[PDB]
Amino acid sequence: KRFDSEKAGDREVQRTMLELLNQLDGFQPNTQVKVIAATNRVDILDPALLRSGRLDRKIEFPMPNEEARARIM
Amino acid sequence: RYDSRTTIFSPEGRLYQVEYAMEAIGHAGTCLGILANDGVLLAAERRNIHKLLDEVFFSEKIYKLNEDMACSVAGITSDANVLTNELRLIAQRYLLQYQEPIPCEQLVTALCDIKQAYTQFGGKRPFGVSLLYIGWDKHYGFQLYQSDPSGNYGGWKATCIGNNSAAAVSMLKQDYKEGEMTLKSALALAIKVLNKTMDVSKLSAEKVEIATLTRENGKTVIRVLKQKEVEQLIKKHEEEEAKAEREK
Amino acid sequence: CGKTMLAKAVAHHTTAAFIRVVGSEFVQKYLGEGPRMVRDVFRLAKENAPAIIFIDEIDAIATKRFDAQT
Amino acid sequence: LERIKDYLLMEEEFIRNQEQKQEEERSKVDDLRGTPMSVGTLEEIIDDNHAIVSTSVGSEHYVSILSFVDKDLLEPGCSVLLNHKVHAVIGVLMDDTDPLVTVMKVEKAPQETYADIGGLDNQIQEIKESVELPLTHPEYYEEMGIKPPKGVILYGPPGTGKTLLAKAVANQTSATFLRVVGSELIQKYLGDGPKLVRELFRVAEEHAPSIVFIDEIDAIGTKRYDSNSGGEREIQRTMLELLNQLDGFDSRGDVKVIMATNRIETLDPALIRPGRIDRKIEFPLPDEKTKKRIFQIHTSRMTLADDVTLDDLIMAKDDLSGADIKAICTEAGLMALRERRMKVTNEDFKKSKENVLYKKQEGTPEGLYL
Amino acid sequence: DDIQQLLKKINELTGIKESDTGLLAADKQTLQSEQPLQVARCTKIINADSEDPKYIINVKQFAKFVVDLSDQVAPTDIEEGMRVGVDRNKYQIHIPLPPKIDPTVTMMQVEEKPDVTYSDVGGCKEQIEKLREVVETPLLHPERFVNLGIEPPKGVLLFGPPGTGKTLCARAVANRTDACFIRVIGSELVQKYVGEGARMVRELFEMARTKKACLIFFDEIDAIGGARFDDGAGGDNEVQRTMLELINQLDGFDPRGNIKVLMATNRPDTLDPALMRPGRLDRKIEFSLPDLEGRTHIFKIHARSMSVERDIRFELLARLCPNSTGAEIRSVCTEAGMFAIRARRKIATEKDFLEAVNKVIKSYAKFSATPRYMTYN
Amino acid sequence: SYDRAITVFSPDGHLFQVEYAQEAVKKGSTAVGVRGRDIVVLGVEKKSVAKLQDERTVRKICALDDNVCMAFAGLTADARIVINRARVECQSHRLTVEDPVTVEYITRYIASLKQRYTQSNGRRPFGISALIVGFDFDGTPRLYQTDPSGTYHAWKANAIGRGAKSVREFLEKNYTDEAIETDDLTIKLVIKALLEVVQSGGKNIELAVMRRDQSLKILNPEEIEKYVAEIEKEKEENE
Amino acid sequence: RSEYDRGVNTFSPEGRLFQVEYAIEAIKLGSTAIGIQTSEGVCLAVEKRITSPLMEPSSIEKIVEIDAHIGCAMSGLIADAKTLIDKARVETQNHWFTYNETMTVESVTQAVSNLALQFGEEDADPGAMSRPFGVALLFGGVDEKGPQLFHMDPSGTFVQCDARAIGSASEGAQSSLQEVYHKSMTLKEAIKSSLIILKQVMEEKLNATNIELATVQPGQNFHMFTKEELEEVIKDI
Ligand SMILES: Nc1ncnc2c1ncn2[C@@H]1O[C@H](COP(=O)(O)OP(=O)(O)OP(=O)(O)O)[C@@H](O)[C@H]1O
Ligand SMILES: Nc1ncnc2c1ncn2[C@@H]1O[C@H](COP(=O)(O)OP(=O)(O)OP(=O)(O)O)[C@@H](O)[C@H]1O
Repeated sequence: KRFDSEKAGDREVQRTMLELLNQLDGFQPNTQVKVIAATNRVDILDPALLRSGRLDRKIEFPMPNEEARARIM
Repeated sequence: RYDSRTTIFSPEGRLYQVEYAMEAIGHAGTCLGILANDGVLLAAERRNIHKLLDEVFFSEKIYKLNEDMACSVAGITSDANVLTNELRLIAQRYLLQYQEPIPCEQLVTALCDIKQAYTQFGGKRPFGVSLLYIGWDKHYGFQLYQSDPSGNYGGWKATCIGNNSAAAVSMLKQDYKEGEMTLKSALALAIKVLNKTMDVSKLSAEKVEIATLTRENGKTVIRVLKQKEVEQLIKKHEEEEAKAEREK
Repeated sequence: CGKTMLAKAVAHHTTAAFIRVVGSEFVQKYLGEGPRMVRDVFRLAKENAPAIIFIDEIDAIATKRFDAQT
Repeated sequence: LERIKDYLLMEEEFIRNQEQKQEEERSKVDDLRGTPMSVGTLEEIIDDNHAIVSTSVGSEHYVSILSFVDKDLLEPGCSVLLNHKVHAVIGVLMDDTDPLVTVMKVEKAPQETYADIGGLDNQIQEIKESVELPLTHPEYYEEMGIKPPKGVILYGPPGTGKTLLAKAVANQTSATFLRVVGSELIQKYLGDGPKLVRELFRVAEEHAPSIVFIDEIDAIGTKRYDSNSGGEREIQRTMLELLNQLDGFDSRGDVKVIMATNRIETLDPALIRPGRIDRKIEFPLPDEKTKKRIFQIHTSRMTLADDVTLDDLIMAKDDLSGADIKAICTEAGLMALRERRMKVTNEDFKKSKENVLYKKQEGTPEGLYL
Repeated sequence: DDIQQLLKKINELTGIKESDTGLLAADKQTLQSEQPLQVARCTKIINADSEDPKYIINVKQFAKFVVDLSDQVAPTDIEEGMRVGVDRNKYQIHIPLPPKIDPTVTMMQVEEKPDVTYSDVGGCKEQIEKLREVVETPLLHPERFVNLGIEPPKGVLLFGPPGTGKTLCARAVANRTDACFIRVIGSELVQKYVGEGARMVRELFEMARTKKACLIFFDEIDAIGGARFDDGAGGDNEVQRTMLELINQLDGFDPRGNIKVLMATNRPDTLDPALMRPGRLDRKIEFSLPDLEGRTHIFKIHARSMSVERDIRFELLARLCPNSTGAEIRSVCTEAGMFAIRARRKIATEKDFLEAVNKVIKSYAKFSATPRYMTYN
Repeated sequence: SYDRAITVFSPDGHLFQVEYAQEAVKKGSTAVGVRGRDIVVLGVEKKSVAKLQDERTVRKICALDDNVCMAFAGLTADARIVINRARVECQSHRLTVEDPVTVEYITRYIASLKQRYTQSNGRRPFGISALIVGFDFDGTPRLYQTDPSGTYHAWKANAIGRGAKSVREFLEKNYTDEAIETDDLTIKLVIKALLEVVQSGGKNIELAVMRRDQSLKILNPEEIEKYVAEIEKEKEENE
Repeated sequence: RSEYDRGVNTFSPEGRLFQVEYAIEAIKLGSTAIGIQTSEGVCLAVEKRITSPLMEPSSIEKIVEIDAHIGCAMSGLIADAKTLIDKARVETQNHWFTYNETMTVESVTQAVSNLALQFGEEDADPGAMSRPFGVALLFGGVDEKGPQLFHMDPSGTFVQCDARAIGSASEGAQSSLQEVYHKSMTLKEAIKSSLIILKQVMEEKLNATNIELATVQPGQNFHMFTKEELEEVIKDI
């Protein structure tokens, strides 16, 4: 989540996040390049990264079901 | 932490809920009594005086409990009404069973055991009422008593419970004389103690309620002094202060 | 009931440096930020005429760098 | 008027402290060294004598070393000294610890031995066996097979003079004493503060036998509670570094730790464990016999009337701390000076106790109830 | 006052003494040649070009410099992605520079071996056995695991009450590891610059990768940002990045490969969920308060050095210790010797320990250990 | 586990709320008891006169029946309830069995009442540790004490309340077969033990004596003073 | 633990019952009691652990008589043991009253266990025994079957034991018992064995005041208060 720390802050990390947003927003209309991203927690992610089309695809991974667990083992 | 249930005991063996209730009695009208040789007296502060309130009810903090006993109540108003009824009931119940007026210490012990029970049982909060008992019994003569929300009771030649109790107790300890109280002198001690404890200036008659219990012709004659009787005592205290002027 | 319309009016009719300085505005994250506001007023009052402060928007504190120990 | 001799002794001592080159070899080194020399880290060592040196500007050029006294002391992480312009290693690496660490070292202890303290004799015995005794007679511990206890915690109510025991240890200790408050690790920068804890310990090891006092340890380590709001104290990281130094891999060599807390329950269990605090010392509020010795010690260097009854003050009032006793003695002297009497009457002591104990109000209705 | 004068006279005598007291070829020819010798500041090459190479180098904070090779150099010797030294005045790569050692990461490696045998640790045979097949047997004899086609856990978390013995076991593994042991300084990983510590964690893995089969001991994992609240204030943002960098390098997109990670925490609950998740740390070896057989063994090992009567019963002493950590049992043995020293008896007796058992446990404000309640008998 | 809840246990195995009740007993005024060949005696302390307060109402030593008397240490009101219930049982035992209550029975009854409060929530364990001293039928003198935990024990001599431990240590050295030799010597042993923890007040003692053939009598203040003076003379003779 | 120990009503995610385990812990606070069952009879030995010289030794009852043929030893809360001991005493007499015969040791152990089981039935005497009892009882008696020793536990679980130990030092005592116990042991041999084990596992020296011994054998009755023979047996050993 963009830090609201006043004055001194981890400004560089926010700049990196903005750079990814700059490429995602109004750019790469060609579908030749696609990006897959993963997070243990989606809560930390800013609403901006998802935006409307910047990262529209969502692939929720559910905890394994009983049938799935037998197969996974 | 160790609050809420009267049942929980703190790591220092302290029942905080009972202690809180005993501290709570402080926010109440001052009630004081003097043993007085040849008499006994109860004096109270009539707080919450307003022009609209009628004050039609005879008394307000002073309730008789028997032909030969009386009490003054300081505490939660509702709890007081519950306790006064039970004290009146215990007094008649003893008379029905033994056909003799209840000895004063016993009426106090019985209410105190009821108050004590509330502290030992989880469901109820400890009573928030503390009261002073004035009466005459053949076994031990004129007596004065104090009850606590904890359920503990004591007999005091003089004591005070509501508002600035410590100030009255300090004034009473110095002024009181053992065996020389002589009722009329005890009434003066009360007016002087009341003036100090009450922040009220001039101790007007409406603010003070005085009840005196005496044994006349073999019959206890509990009487609540009328406003005119209270007024003369106040004027005498004011005149005594005028005599004190210059000399002091 | 008209207290703040009067408060703003005093600022309009004042010849003093009436920086209304509602409690929270240009104020930064701080603990006990009452000094920063008053110190500015003393200097400005000295520069021109005694300055006047109106206390409103009193959310100057409750900042991110804030919280009692427990 | 013997004060003049004492004042002269102090001035003479300061003068003594104030009063505390080779014909060709030194002059050549003086020419070789620059007028300004900048000290920087050594990153890499090369046999050619041109060794990479890291600097604040990060110029890591290999630089030749020509040290007349010795050039074999070069090591990784050593702070080498370089010429301002040429940047060549001038000579033997500078060897000074960080400034914040230097302040802690104490060379002079104002208090004397355990004599000033009275009635904490059991507490004195424990501190001595852990601190003074192992150094004085190392053979006893080896014969028993015991390794001497290295850590002590002094926990007591306010004014029981836990610090006085520490001042007494400073008076009679072979070991260098580093006096650091627990609240002296507030470094704002992320990092640095845990590193400062490492710095204090490395200096203690350098000085060989050393005693570390950490008064008010409650601030540095308490509870080890979770981040919660997310402020993240970073104090927990600092405490963890102290926990690592006391018993976290490696060894503590010969360093002894004395720590003092008004409240011991708040302190986190890991810090207060055998291996970090082998011996625990408790200072209780003084009783009667302990009070008698303290009252005598405080009044020993003042005029005392025969009328004054020291026993009466001690027995009549119970709860006064050792510090409270000293305050009564200072207040009593002031009470007498008001009447212009240098000598102190019994009446003055009685008035003094009342004035000192006016802020201590305790208890509620717990009288009739029990 | 005369005695004070004697000291003042002594000081005056010292003052008189101080005032009265007042009344290699390297420094030769080599210096004359050395002062002219030029410097070559270190820089890192990123690229090379055809014809004139025009290698472009970032100094380390200065700029991308298009520097031609120096006249007295071999073009093949200069390489892309190689540290080099460029003279400022001649603006050319006079000499190439060897790759940076990064010594602080090298320092964390134990190098020395702690002299503690597994025998000294006592009362935790099961905890030792679990560590043996994630630390010693997979490395010493990988063939057995391969025969069942079973991979080693490659990760271990030691958690327990403080003083249980988690670190003591770890030093014992270091004694017989026969592979690089890398103790990690938790404070070192936190750094003033943003993500400077995260760079170090990459270096930690890189050093681990270069050595063949190594165990990394992250003691006090809580210090290494072992939590991920990651609140909006982001006070721990720099450390949180350092923690995530450790997690990814530990596992995901090619993991440790030959690295076994041992992590020890007094509070396991605080550790962040991603680190707790297995694969990063498959085994969860929790150390536990020792049982009566363990309590006797810890007493026997600690007391073997101390001189004592041969008839002492450790079983009784261990029974008297209802729930004692190994450190507290060691504290009883040392305290028992201290009581004998106080009475000046060279050989201690069973009674001395019983006094210590009261002192170490009951005398401490456990409250349960000291009984004033008749309640139960 | 949890301290707050009479019935929750602890991982160590302790009902802490019951132990917290024992604290109220310690804060109570010291009371001592001795078993004499014919004069079981109990001593009390802290008369703590309050100036304008009558002391007939304060009754730390309360008789339960003719052959048995009791001294309570702890919350005053809780003690009043236990004493009255014990008094009713003593009379009931006579109605159910026409024989006077043996001292053990009344201590077992007091223990059972105390245990019943401990067993369930909604009730507070009683904060008293009464000492019961009496002579049973057949003329055997006996002393028993009851803890707030509901346990009961028989003691040759014991102390309860503030500074009980100090009095017991004094009795451990002082209590001897000789000391119980004479009725006065037994009264003296209680006075000497009580004096140690009673401060220098001396007047703040109310020792009561059971003749074991007659009735409980509270000793006169003057009579108590005479014994105190006799003890001082004996101490001077030893010097 | 980690919560779910608030009541016997709650069940652990593991399925364990906390509070019942906590009551099992309370027995450890108790002094060790050792019981050995032999063909000649059952021997019970206990550590009196007298707190003070002044307190009367008889008032601490560690070995009690349930009936002439049955004796019991208790380690754990004193008050809890009393409620269970009274039930066993009423039950043995009630079984005599209804069936004119001596109750078997196993049946008394079963009857006592039935009250112990009601930690929270929610039907029986509501407002009573809301928590598990904290006392482990060793019942040693000679019945029609022969000498029998039975151990009950706070959870209502009872078992016949040739030799058993309860209380603090029970674990140490059991290990010693497995080595010492044999089927042919005489009661006299068992009595010496029990005190020898008790001496090793008790910090105080095994003087006659420290140890209380009890023996029930078919020919005699309870005879479970050896008196002054406590001195005789100890001196011979
Ligand atoms: N004296 C007035 N003459 C004309 N309009 C007025 C007057 N007083 C108030 N009003 C009107 O009422 C509105 C409310 O005033 P205002 O918001 O200042 O009230 P307030 O009680 O001071 O509340 P707050 O402190 O929240 O601002 C004004 O903006 C204006 O429209
Ligand atoms: N099982 C044991 N065998 C031998 N010594 C032990 C044992 N358990 C603890 N100790 C003693 O305790 C100390 C070892 O503590 P260790 O280094 O294991 O750290 P720890 O206190 O368990 O770690 P942490 O502080 O992170 O909880 C040494 O004094 C050691 O002798």
